[PDB]
Amino acid sequence: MRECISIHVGQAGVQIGNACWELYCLEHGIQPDGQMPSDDSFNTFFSETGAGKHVPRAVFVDLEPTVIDEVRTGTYRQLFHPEQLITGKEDAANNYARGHYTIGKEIIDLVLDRIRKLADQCTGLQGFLVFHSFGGGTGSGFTSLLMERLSVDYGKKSKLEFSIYPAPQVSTAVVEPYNSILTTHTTLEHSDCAFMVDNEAIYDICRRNLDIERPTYTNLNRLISQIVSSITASLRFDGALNVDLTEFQTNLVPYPRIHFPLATYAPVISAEKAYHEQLSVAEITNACFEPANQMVKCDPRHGKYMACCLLYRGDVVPKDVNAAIATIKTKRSIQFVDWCPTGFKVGINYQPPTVVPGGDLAKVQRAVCMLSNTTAIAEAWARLDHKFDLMYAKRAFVHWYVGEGMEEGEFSEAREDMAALEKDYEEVGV
Amino acid sequence: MRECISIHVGQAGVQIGNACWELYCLEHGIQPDGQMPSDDSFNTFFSETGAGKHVPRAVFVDLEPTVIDEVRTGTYRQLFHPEQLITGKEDAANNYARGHYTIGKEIIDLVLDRIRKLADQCTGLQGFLVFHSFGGGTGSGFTSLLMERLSVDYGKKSKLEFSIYPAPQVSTAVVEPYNSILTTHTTLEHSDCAFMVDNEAIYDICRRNLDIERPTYTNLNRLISQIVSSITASLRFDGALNVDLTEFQTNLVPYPRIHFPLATYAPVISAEKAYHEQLSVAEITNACFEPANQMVKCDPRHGKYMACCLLYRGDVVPKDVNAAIATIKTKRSIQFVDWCPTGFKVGINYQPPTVVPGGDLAKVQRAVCMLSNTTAIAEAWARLDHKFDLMYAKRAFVHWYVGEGMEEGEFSEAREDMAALEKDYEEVGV
Amino acid sequence: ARYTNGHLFTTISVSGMTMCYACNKSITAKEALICPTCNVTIHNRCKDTLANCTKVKQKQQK
Amino acid sequence: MREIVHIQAGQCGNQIGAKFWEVISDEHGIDPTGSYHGDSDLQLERINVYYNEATGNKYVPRAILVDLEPGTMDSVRSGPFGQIFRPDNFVFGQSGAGNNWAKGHYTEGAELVDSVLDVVRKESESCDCLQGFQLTHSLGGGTGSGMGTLLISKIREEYPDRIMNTFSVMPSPKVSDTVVEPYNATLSVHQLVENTDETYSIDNEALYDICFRTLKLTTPTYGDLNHLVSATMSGVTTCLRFPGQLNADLRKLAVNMVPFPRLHFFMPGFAPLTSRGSQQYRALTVPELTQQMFDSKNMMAACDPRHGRYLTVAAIFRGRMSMKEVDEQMLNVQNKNSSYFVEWIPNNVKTAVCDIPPRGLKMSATFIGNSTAIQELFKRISEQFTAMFRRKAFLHWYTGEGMDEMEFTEAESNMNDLVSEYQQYQ
Amino acid sequence: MREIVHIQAGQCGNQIGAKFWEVISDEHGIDPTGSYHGDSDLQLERINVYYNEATGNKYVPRAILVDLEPGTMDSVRSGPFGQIFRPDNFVFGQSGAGNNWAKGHYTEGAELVDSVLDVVRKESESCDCLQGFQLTHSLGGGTGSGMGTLLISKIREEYPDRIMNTFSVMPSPKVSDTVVEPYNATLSVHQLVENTDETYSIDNEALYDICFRTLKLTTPTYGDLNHLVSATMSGVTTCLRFPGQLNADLRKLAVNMVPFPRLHFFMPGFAPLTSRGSQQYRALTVPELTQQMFDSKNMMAACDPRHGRYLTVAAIFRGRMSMKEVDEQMLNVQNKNSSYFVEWIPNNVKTAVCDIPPRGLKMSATFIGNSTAIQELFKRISEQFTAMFRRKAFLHWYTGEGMDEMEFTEAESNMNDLVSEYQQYQ
Ligand SMILES: CC(=O)O[C@H]1C(=O)[C@@]2(C)[C@H]([C@H](OC(=O)c3ccccc3)[C@]3(O)C[C@H](OC(=O)[C@H](O)[C@@H](NC(=O)c4ccccc4)c4ccccc4)C(C)=C1C3(C)C)[C@]1(OC(C)=O)CO[C@@H]1C[C@@H]2O
Ligand SMILES: CC(=O)O[C@H]1C(=O)[C@@]2(C)[C@H]([C@H](OC(=O)c3ccccc3)[C@]3(O)C[C@H](OC(=O)[C@H](O)[C@@H](NC(=O)c4ccccc4)c4ccccc4)C(C)=C1C3(C)C)[C@]1(OC(C)=O)CO[C@@H]1C[C@@H]2O
Ligand SMILES: Nc1nc2c(ncn2[C@@H]2O[C@H](COP(=O)(O)OP(=O)(O)OP(=O)(O)O)[C@@H](O)[C@H]2O)c(=O)[nH]1
Ligand SMILES: Nc1nc2c(ncn2[C@@H]2O[C@H](COP(=O)(O)OP(=O)(O)OP(=O)(O)O)[C@@H](O)[C@H]2O)c(=O)[nH]1
Ligand SMILES: Nc1nc2c(ncn2[C@@H]2O[C@H](COP(=O)(O)OP(=O)(O)O)[C@@H](O)[C@H]2O)c(=O)[nH]1
Ligand SMILES: Nc1nc2c(ncn2[C@@H]2O[C@H](COP(=O)(O)OP(=O)(O)O)[C@@H](O)[C@H]2O)c(=O)[nH]1
Ligand SMILES: [Mg+2]
Ligand SMILES: [Mg+2]
Ligand SMILES: [Zn+2]
Ligand SMILES: [Zn+2]
Repeated sequence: MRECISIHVGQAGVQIGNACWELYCLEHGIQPDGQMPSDDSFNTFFSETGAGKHVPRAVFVDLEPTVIDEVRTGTYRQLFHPEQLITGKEDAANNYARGHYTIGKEIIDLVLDRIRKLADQCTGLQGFLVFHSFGGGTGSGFTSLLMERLSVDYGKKSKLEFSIYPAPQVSTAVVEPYNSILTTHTTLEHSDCAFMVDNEAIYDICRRNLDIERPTYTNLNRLISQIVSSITASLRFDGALNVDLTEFQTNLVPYPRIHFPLATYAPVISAEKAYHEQLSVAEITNACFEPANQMVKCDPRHGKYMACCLLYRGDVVPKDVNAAIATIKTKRSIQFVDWCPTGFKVGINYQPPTVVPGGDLAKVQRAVCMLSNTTAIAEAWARLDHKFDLMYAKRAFVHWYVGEGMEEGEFSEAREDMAALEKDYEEVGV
Repeated sequence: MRECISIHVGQAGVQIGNACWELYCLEHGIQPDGQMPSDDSFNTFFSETGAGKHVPRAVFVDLEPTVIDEVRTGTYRQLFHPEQLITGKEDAANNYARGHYTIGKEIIDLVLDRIRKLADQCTGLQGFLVFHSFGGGTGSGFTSLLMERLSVDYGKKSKLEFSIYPAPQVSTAVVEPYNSILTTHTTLEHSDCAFMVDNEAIYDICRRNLDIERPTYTNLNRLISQIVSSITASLRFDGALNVDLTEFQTNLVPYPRIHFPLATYAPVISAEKAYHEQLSVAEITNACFEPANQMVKCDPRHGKYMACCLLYRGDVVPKDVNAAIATIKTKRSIQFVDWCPTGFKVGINYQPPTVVPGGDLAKVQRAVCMLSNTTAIAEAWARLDHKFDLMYAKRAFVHWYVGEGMEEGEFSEAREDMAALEKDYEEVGV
Repeated sequence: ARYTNGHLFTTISVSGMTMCYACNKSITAKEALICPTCNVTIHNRCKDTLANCTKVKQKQQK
Repeated sequence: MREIVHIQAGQCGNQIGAKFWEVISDEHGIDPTGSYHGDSDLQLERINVYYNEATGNKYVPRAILVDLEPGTMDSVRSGPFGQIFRPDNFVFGQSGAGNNWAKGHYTEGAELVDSVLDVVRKESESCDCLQGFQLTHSLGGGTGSGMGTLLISKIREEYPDRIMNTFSVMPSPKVSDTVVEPYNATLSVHQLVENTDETYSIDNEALYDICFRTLKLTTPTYGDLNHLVSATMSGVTTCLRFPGQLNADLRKLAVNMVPFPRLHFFMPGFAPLTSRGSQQYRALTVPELTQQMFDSKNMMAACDPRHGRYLTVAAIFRGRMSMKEVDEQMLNVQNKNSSYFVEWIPNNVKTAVCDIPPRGLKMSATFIGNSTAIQELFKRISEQFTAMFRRKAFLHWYTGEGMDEMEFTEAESNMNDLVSEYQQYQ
Repeated sequence: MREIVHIQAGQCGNQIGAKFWEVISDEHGIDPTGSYHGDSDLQLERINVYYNEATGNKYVPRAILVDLEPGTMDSVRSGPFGQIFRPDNFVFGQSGAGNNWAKGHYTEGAELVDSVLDVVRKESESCDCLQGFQLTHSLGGGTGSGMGTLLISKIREEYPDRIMNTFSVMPSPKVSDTVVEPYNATLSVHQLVENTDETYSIDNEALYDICFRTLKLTTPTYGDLNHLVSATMSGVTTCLRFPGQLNADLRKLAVNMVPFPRLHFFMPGFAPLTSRGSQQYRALTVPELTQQMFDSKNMMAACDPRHGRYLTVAAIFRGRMSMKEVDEQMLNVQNKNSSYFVEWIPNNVKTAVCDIPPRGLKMSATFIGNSTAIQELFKRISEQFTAMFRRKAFLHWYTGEGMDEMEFTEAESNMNDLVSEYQQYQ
């Protein structure tokens, strides 16, 4: 009951899932190899077999074998069902056309078959938790190809996404703008709420708060996993204000196309610093609204907040949430739109945050995860399309795309569509 | 309730704070690591965190890393919050322009954030305890930068400021007059009670009374800490006549700009001397008014007393106090202004003075701190501006200041401004 | 968003030997601003003192 | 003998109903297992009012638990008093309301409603003489605000003559825990003004105000708010479960206090309320109960009564007291506060007195007031709705379930009609 | 009957009130826990004069405790008799007056005046027949000199006919503990002269003189001064708490002692007073009590009466004594000392005799004197005021709170008018 299907695509998505299921196993007390020593709190994410084995409700897909070869050999080899770890033969090579039209074509029918088998075990399925990267070839093409089928086969079910988005200065590929610009049609038409995330923002956060000078990608994954765990905590546990996954979207999304909220978590803090301050509800609530703690490199002060969901977990009393939100409202720095006088959705859950034993993040009796639909993220797109415009003006790298079965006009039709999206976030800002 | 924020700037201020927080921790019985083995007496200076740990309400700032690095390695490493110990990259180099315009401008936005977070904890904040030196580059430029921000952010709150002031003969730097004359704007416009102190007077004190021929700076700091502890004793403890921090100014300050009282303490005495003499209330009350016991090298007989605040602490009774001030009036040496026939503000506190174990100050049942607005301090300014006039006549050292964003004319405007203050201290003397 | 003089300024993690584009001094902190069109870097304390974007970028093309 | 059917809807309604069953089982001396263990016969005399007798001298509440998610059902059933309900009475689906009024009223729980009425019919037919229905829900969200009102409509259509008495927690601006509360409230009160005969408007802001400034609790949870609401819920039905000097049925309350048909939105309150540290210093006599009971701080809605005038007011005293005393105070308050009462009604106060006070208290007094100041609650919500509907924000979620904007316009029209009616006599 | 509402303001007022409560609780035999433990029925006959009855036969003082810092309230609450007070009337702010009259009257205390007046309303309503108000404050400093007068003005406005009776510790030159005392006293007395009907001047200088020359205390603390003040504080209200041969209500005191409307500033005194080592030597008889009572040293104001004359004297005797003896002594005193009494009043002496003396004493005598010599107290502070206001010293603190130098000028004008009125008859 209240199940969720977690599909992981691309190297970024697969590694984020490797961190995320690691977090869940510690949360519900499941061993890494799938057994449970001694409630149905695990029923959302784990299906139970007669042998006492908890198999995750996950599907790992990548068109190259390397990362899923690692997960099939790592400590979590025994956790997953062997045939949901789906591998192709040819790497997508950072090309949307390959992932969508040519090489992702062959593997889609097996992926949807496994998704169907997972769905048939559900009694009360609720939605999808897709993890992918915008820049990646598989992380754009395969997610588009998969979502075009998912939106027609299971159309009513909500679809939640967790996306790593290209940064201002940090970049690991040259055609990231094209790949993202092509993923926009998926995220516009066949989505309901997608969470952007940026590597450089978490890098700066870890530099400033956690006091680590040079983190790896595992550190980023151990915060994105914390955020998604905070989202699903209301679904896996009891609480004062349990937030349903459709209630969640009904609060977050004002217009059919305006569904790209920011996400952030607090208190992001090291173990040494935590001993010298109190981390009251008011302090952590104020922490979420600083630009210092956003996970996308954009200033919230340059836009207007439209809708904020505060998911508190741990020893949080609703008195404190009320007093904190009033304090937030009296500030003239945090500006909301005129036509949403309500503003804040609040959920409170009684489960504290779990610390990964090898992790850096400290143990805290409270945590608050803040998700904000706001106009400032439009400036994050006004960046990236300007990166596209310089290249397509020269038809820079187009021959690789058109050579693999892609239509040329799809580029322009893509660039038009974001010009409509970036307009809308400004249009509602008046 | 009844809190105070203690900001320490410059090497002199930081070391005075190192003495002060050593004096407070023993006075309230707090261990150097912040714990309290076994009444909200400590609430004014310490914030109490749920682990049973007391963190001082202070902000340590120095633009060179050396002194605070000593503080971060000494015995009080565990006392302070690690993030409120702020350090820059480059030394101010004894230059007002470097502290104010060039280097401190980078760290001002951090120190103000620290002060803001400290204030948000405080429920009944009253004012500020700023410790700095006039001679120093940081102790002049950074205090000027910070006081201007505090006077607009927290304009209503009091601002008490503690100072080491250049002496007649003893001096460690060449451009001390420049830094002092530049700091005079800060003291005049954005301060309410600045307490002058100089090294030479306390040296002579240690020579005569404490019978130490050649003390270090620690001996001077262990007296400045005693003075400030005596001032706050009415705030941290019960008493017969508790003097509020604003009542204190209301009795000290007759005019908006005449706010520079001398400070002195009694009975300053060695452990060997005290056995041979009684130290009753009358004798310690007399001990405040001789020229020998002033902490600024000036003769009080040369200027008329304007207002006196006698803060007695320990085994003192109001009868003896009234008897002693009757004689102090009876004198023809303790002169006063014709227009203030009250003169003496009296505060009485039941807590005796605390002796630091390694100190060279004796144990005594009674102590009195006399803080006196008097015209004689004008002579001290008549000294230092004459040191300025000789150097500024030649433009002796100016090119360093102008090289770092400082307008040349600001020198004259400073010399002009002091010419108004020394006039005022004389104008009220008729 | 922000056009104090006429261009974007976004945070950048600064290292090694550097200079302000206006002060012509060295930046001590680990923070800095950067216009992707003008290709400059400043103290965070001289943002209003610069010229407009057109001036700086037409200057940069010497 | 004047039997009552109990219903719950949504998370808030279910929680408050669970705490209500707490309070009234404590009053009647009913064990968690359902076994009778009370002291006096008067507890058992009117036990049929809320409970059906079952073999072995067990007593099962006449409660219908409705909610569109299994989570709150599992919460109550695993609670301190979950074993006491009938397993048959747990009617629930799987997919939650999603805080969508249209989902509850039209699409998802419109399937479950047929199951709900069939169980309610069984409970009603098991009764000897049904008096009315008592429903607990919340006007925010989608489960309560839609399902409770649809169920109200159906029960009204089937039982046109019985009294309907709903308790409603409804939004406040600074205590808003959902973005789309104005839409749901405007859609649900559009029915509540039509079908229900009484509606006890409740508000979290006033509950927290009493928890802070009077009770002086440092950390009040929702459990304490539910306790406060259940206090008035137990108080109002006191006259038909115990003897008294002046007996007042719910129908008698409605006849006295509802002057015109549509001005039936109620403002409840309770006395005495003391902080634990100060209870030893107070005297509990009639005069100070009367003083605290009419205090602006003591009422469960954010609206200050001093911004309006009372149409009618009801005081349900419990304890042993003088009738002369109660009459004198209820005259004195109305006389010295004469500006705060409508003068076209010669007497605004209705008094009832029962002989059995709540356990651990020597006296108590439940307050109900029909005040024009309640319009401030109803204005504000509409003022919020006008902010959103003028730009059609969030409307795609509602119109996806077959809803129309004409219904939104008509709901707001009925809002302005109702607030105008309340303003007319003020 | 004849209840008194009592208020405390400022540090000195709070301290004297705290000792005053301890003294009278000793008189009435009330335990620190508020339970009665006395011997005689006469203690309980008029317990209601100062104490409200509470359940369990407890007695709570009718005290309103006011301040702008919590430190004094923490001191009183943890004091010897702190627990007896009701927690609700502990009304206090966070930022203090800073020894600023404008802070007390206009900025900080103006916000708390609403809160204190509300509690005063409850206490006054609980009374059966309220007689008057009994405020303790000091004219130095900012809390007392401002807030006491503000509250006096408000209570006078709301209760114009009841007695306003204040006890004021007020400045002296050689025992000054604050630089700005003249300004604050000049501003405060401008209100006290208009509003209050009886003001009892008190001086720390005279109390130290009593401690040194009469009591021969080696180290008198402020506790001893509060003891001396509390003695007369209990003495003045004796006639309405215990029976007597001549009963004198405070209204009867005011009628005799105030020949003209504004000449109501009184000088108190007490007898017998002896050193603890010489009490074996004294004979307490009425002539000796009379002789010490009229000695210039015995009065608790620095004004030596021999530079003036008495308008009226009030001698409140306590104990079993001979009425003819009291009349004889009070005639001989005013006859043999005729030059120091106004001859246009044929009889300058009111006498009252209570049958119950203070505990541990056999007889006692409380003294009140309305004398022209008090002008010396009213003219010295003005000469201090004129010293400072001539150069506008310290006025920026006051004018920062919205005050004007015009109000200073009017206050000094009223002060010299009052001094002129007192001098006109001498
Ligand atoms: C010695 C004494 O005075 O004990 C009181 C008490 O201290 C006070 C503070 C009680 C106490 O109530 C609370 O602390 C409280 C907290 C949050 C919300 C509501 C109440 C008390 O808990 C509540 C309790 O009330 C009852 O038992 C009533 O019958 C009540 N039922 C329940 O509270 C209850 C508790 C657990 C399980 C089932 C029922 C009731 C109220 C309305 C209608 C019917 C029954 C009482 C007498 C007391 C305590 C125990 C301290 C008060 O409550 C009531 C309802 O009387 C709060 O202010 C009143 C006044 C009382 O003086
Ligand atoms: C054997 C004997 O004579 O005992 C006396 C006593 O020695 C003398 C010296 C007492 C004593 O008073 C003092 O020593 C004293 C010291 C500082 C300040 C004030 C008083 C006595 O303490 C004071 C005390 O007085 C009382 O009890 C009165 O009722 C008094 N109440 C209190 O003092 C009191 C003390 C603590 C707690 C509560 C009340 C009172 C006065 C006026 C109105 C009502 C009550 C008494 C009997 C004595 C002692 C004990 C030695 C005197 O006091 C009074 C008010 O009578 C001081 O001069 C008088 C004359 C007495 O002879
Ligand atoms: N936070 C985080 N980002 C990752 C990780 N791995 C890859 N990425 C991000 O993913 C982006 C590049 O996308 P790809 O790695 O090419 O994803 P892909 O689907 O495998 O693309 P193809 O290999 O062409 O199929 C970059 O912005 C990387 O920073 C990771 O482990 N953690
Ligand atoms: N009593 C006392 N005085 C000190 C101490 N340290 C420095 N001083 C005095 O402070 C004056 C010089 O000020 P600086 O030490 O230069 O202050 P600064 O802010 O650190 O100077 P910069 O490094 O240029 O910023 C001299 O008069 C010293 O005597 C100390 O530890 N105790
Ligand atoms: N007094 C009280 N109020 C609650 C409780 N739970 C939720 N609420 C409040 O009532 C409102 C009801 O919303 P909710 O029940 O979550 O939506 P629904 O389930 O779709 O009807 C919430 O927004 C909260 O403000 C509760 O247990 N007690
Ligand atoms: N008899 C007596 N006098 C006091 C006491 N405390 C202070 N005083 C005196 O009365 C005056 C009152 O001033 P204070 O109350 O402290 O200032 P405020 O709090 O602003 O009103 C002081 O200047 C003292 O001279 C006390 O406890 N007993
Ligand atoms: Mg790949
Ligand atoms: Mg230095
Ligand atoms: Zn620069
Ligand atoms: Zn530019």
